[PDB]
Amino acid sequence: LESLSNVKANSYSEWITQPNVSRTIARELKSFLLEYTDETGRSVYGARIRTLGEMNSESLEVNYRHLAESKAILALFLAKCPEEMLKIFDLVAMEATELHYPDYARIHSEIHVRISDFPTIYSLRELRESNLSSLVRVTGVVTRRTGVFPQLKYVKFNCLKCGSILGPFFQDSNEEIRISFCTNCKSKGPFRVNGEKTVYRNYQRVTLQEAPGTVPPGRLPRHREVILLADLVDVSKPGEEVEVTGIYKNNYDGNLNAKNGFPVFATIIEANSIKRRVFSWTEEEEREFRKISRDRGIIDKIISSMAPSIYGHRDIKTAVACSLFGGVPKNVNGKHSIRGDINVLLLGDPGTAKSQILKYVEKTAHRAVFATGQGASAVGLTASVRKDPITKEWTLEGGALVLADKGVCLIDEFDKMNDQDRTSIHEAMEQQSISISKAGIVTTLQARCSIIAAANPNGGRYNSTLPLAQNVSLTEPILSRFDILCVVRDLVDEEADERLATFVVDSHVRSHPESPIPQELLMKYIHYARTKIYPKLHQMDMDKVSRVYADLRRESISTGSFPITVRHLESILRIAESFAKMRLSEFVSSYDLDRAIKVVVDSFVDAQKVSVRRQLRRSFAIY
Amino acid sequence: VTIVGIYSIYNSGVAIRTPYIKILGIQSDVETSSIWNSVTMFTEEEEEEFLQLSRNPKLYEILTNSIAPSIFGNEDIKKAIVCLLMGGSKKILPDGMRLRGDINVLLLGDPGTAKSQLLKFVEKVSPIAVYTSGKGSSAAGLTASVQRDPMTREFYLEGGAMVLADGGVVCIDEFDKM
Amino acid sequence: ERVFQISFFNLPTVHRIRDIRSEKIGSLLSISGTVTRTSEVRPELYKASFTCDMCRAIVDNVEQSFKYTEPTFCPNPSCENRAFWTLNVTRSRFLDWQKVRIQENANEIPTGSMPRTLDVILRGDSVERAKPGDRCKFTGVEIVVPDVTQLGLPGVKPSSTLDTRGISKTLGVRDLTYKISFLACHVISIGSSDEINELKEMVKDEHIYDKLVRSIAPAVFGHEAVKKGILLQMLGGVHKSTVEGIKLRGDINICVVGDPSTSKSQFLKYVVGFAPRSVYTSGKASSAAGLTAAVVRDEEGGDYTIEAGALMLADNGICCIDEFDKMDISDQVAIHEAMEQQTISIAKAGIHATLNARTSILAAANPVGGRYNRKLSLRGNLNMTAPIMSRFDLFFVILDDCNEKIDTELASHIVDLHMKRDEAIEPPFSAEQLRRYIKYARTFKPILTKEARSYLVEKYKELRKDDASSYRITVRQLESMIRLSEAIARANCVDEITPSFIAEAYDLLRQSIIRVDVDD
Amino acid sequence: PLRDLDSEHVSKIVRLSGIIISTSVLSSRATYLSIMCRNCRHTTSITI
Ligand SMILES: Nc1ncnc2c1ncn2[C@@H]1O[C@H](COP(=O)(O)OP(=O)(O)OP(=O)(O)O)[C@@H](O)[C@H]1O
Ligand SMILES: Nc1ncnc2c1ncn2[C@@H]1O[C@H](COP(=O)(O)OP(=O)(O)O)[C@@H](O)[C@H]1O
Ligand SMILES: [Mg+2]
Ligand SMILES: [Mg+2]
Ligand SMILES: [Zn+2]
Ligand SMILES: [Zn+2]
Ligand SMILES: [Zn+2]
Repeated sequence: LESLSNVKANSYSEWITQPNVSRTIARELKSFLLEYTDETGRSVYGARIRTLGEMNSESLEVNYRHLAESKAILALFLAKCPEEMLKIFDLVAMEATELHYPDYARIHSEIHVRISDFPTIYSLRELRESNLSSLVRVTGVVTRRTGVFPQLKYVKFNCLKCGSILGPFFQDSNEEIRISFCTNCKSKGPFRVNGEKTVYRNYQRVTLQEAPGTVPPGRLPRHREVILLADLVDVSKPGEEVEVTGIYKNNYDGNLNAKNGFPVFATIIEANSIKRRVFSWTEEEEREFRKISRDRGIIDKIISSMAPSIYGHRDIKTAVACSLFGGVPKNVNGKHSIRGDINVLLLGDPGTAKSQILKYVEKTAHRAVFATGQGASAVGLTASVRKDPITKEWTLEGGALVLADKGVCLIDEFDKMNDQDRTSIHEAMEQQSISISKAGIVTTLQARCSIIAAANPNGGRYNSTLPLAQNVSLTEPILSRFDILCVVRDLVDEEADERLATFVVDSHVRSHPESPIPQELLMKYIHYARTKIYPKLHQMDMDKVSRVYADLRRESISTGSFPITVRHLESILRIAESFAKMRLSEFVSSYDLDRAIKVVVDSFVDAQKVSVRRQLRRSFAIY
Repeated sequence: VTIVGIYSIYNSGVAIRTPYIKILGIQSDVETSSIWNSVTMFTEEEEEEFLQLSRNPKLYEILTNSIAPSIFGNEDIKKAIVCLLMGGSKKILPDGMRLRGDINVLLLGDPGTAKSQLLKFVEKVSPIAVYTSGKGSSAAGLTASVQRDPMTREFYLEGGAMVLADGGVVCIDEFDKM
Repeated sequence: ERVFQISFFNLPTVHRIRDIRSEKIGSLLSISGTVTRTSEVRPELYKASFTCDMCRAIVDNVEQSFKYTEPTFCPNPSCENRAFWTLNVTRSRFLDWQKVRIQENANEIPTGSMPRTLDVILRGDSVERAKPGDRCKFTGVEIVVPDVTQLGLPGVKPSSTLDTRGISKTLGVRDLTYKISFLACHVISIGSSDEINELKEMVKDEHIYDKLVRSIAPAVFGHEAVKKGILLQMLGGVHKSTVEGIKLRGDINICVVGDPSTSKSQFLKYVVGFAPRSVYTSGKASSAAGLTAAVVRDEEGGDYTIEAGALMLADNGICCIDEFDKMDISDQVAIHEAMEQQTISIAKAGIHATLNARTSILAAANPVGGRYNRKLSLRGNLNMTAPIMSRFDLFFVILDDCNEKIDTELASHIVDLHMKRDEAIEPPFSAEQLRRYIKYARTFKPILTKEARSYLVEKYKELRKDDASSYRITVRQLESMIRLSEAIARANCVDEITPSFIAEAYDLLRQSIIRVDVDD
Repeated sequence: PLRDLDSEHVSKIVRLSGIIISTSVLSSRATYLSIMCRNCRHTTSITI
């Protein structure tokens, strides 16, 4: 035959499987792979198989537009009965790889085929009984996920009469296969599969749910089950919208038809291709990082890139950057631990863009976890032992503090926590580790994380006439583990109102239908800086630091304020380390020390009562 | 732990099997040293070394200097900690009464005097030690707790730092809140 | 090959679910009810094909008739097979199949009794036509299906056994318990034309706003501000999306505060009786699953399904909540989750899902102490929590003032209503007219103007300066003012917000804040 | 990693790290059995 397939003998499935037409279509698919070329004249598929061989891959992606344009008839019969043509084109791809590469079967016995660019897009609610055993393309969100399981591929059997091991028999992924004849014995007795001589592949089940935005008002989202085989497993984790191309078919096995009631069937989708509807770098990016670092005034370059969707609050943003870069931990002889994570506290009046700051930090950090003292959240703060609903096994789970080891833990509504949450937070901050004694398990988990918190004052309004300790429900042991306290007051002013109101109204009008470093580069900059920079100190700044500390101590004791203690010196050193890290330098300059001094002194002064505050403003005017 | 074994399957989709591991070796990283897993045998070299160290005329000074050399001052506190770690001598009497031999110490002070780092060092340096606060820890009580077994539905000691640290030292922070 | 379906409709009479009798089994009638649940559409075995075993003969197009049926004899004398067959799932046909659960109408439930439910089966092209929370009129056949649950009931239950007289010699007994179901063929919901002329005439009025305000809750005396809130709650703002993924709300929420001796509940009753998709619920007669949603995993034929709650119903509508001050903490958190993100996350029985909850909330709250202490502020007189309290963009506190003319006028109105009944209402517009107007006007999406931005900024400055009362002012009130202004512009059927509407919105917002009285 | 185990490792030797969360009670299995026939009293043995 030669492009005479437009003649129809009987139903499409029967036609496609005849040996002669099978050979015809196989040869024509091989010619499609070997000959297809675009206008540029480059061998798109040639390069595809070349890179497949170079990378030692297992699958080739194919475009439906090219195949349609070239061989409309083959494209149509593919859309109708793809089950057989998957096998046919798998064999074609195997022979193509053999032609390009020698003895590829030595490593991989199969090359899978992935289709792409299918013209029609469906929703999970549109599938009906005219789509069964056909090719579909849908989209939705991932809601659950099973583990990876092994499935039989090349089964070998044991004869119980003679110990012969019958040779491999292919498993088709349709129904379990059996054998009945032993060649040596000429027998038919019992058989058992050989576990140690069988080859398996990967199996995974995924449940897809529609995107809530697309559901027309008044109805509810639908869902389906998806099957992922081989190297499609562990590609789409829960919580991401994806596009899946597969074959829509029933559970023809079912359970049995003796069941009472109407004879109805369940259906699944066998995925052929999956796609999604980073913090790594390279030398190309490393050179640009170093170039940007060398420029003067890089700290203020970075600070202006924090939370672009908020106006003002420069102190908040510099503190956020400092806690987002971090210092260097230390340990002397392995018997005296010093922490390197900088904690900040946001204490402001209602309507001051605190939750937005936390959301930005969550969206910009490499490992950020969101919790709260009130409301629904994906995780709590305490460790516990709970059943797994789907696997039905006991599991050990830590809180957001354990989960964010070497990261940042964000807590919203810090003033509304209960006793258990307070105890967990206190232990994590004091010891950087969480204990547990539950259900026969005694252990300790690491809790070395950075904390950014937001709260409200008593009564919802700040009383500037009293010290900070009497404006919040928190206690001294917890409040003293922070080193950057930020106080936001909604004082009424005219120019500020103009600026904020114009910002807000412009924002809204832009979003009606009808200097700063780029963020995508900033993420990689932060990751690289944390990964590769460990600044040190020079003993020549000891005199300056000691003199400043003595001045602060003397003034604090004279004015009868909250005591200045060595914790502030350690915070100053940590912030200086972070500022040095911001520049990619290996040493801490005097300018970083000055910036840290300003930050800590301003934080300390801003948290006192009005009289003490104004007295301390004059004394420390140098900074 | 670190485990070496064989990745295998068994029969409990269409052709699915359940994986599991056949253990060939176990390597433990040393966890939760308690009174039930102590070692009461000493090598002869260690014994001779310790006897030699005992005779040092300046042993008390060296031991005092060893406790947290990274903190300044508080010589009396450190000597108290030496006496605490060593412990007294217990006496059992013919009538049944017990005269304890352990030592209790309290630390009143202002914020930022390095009295939590001393507790942390004592925790890190004692053979058996639990460091906790009043109200216990996250998902870990401060005193003995009795719970019913999830499957057999019967009593056992669920936990409690006070009994877990039997034969050791318990470090309590924020003693005024409980 | 083609499957043909007939569709009867417009029967002379309609039956209630409470008046179905086993006499009309197998006949065509019409019923009505409210839909409670719907399942997914699944293939249904219609004409099966089998392969004989003793011989390789093939049998095609075997009818099922409501149950899984097998061929009764080999079609050829070459084989004498019977009862030994295999099913071919590769050359058979299927039809779409759905199951729907309906409930009695509220006004049809007799005295002292709980409502009934009835299963309804849909086929073919009728599937996916009903919707939960809607009232539909069905037409089809009344049928019977097995009921294994009827064992244990009192009485004698028919049994069947094979007659053994006339059989040469030298156990299959069956039970005949059934229940009544309904297989329907036509379903229609029950709630342009010449009326475009009427619509154009009425929009071309000049004082249309005053009539629109007066026609809301005509049976309640006074309280114009609450009416102007209920209006502008039916008509809402526009939902906006930022480039970075920040979504801006378009819904307006209201809370009416008063003691049990006031008439705040009548507003909620009017809204639920009038608004298209509205649900009424009480603070203490509700539950967490009653709100939000539940999961019913015992789907007798296959996988699970979800059953909508109160918030799920009235999506893109209005939810009324009386006795709002008796909600617990968990339900308050659920309402706050709905208000913050227009979604409801359901996690039960190892099943996760997400559900839209884009709703506007109309709440009525009592003062904490029974009487509104005017010496305290709004926060000190309520029991709510700060998160939910900060999302209510209007607080209407209604109080009682003694005055001769007011009292006599109110008494005259009430006596008129009792004596005259329907006669003494005379509103400018009727409910159908308001519904048509609101349906038309909800599709305009007004926009701001260059002149309006600075005027709005100056109004916000004025309001902030004057604030420096019931509660302080923040930017949240600026967003609320924008929302209200655009809602008013929609209400006036204009494509651009003008400073007049901005002034109207500002005055409405300002008048709703009351002052705290102090001694001396 | 525990999440990196897959089909290619079946029946091979692996090295894994993690935390123990549950140990069971001791069971009993046979290593040598002596058996007898209840009809003719023929006896034999089995080794595991
Ligand atoms: N300075 C500001 N600049 C821009 N938008 C702001 C600013 N302050 C508040 N907003 C906006 O006003 C609203 C305030 O809500 P948000 O949750 O951010 O406040 P918050 O300070 O966390 O208050 P709370 O949680 O106590 O209600 C949000 O829309 C926020 O975007
Ligand atoms: N006398 C001291 N000598 C050395 N370091 C000190 C001293 N006092 C405080 N510090 C520093 O303060 C930290 C301990 O503070 P902290 O344990 O919070 O004290 P407290 O428990 O009394 O509040 C240590 O990291 C240490 O570097
Ligand atoms: Mg907030
Ligand atoms: Mg301390
Ligand atoms: Zn054999
Ligand atoms: Zn036959
Ligand atoms: Zn025998």
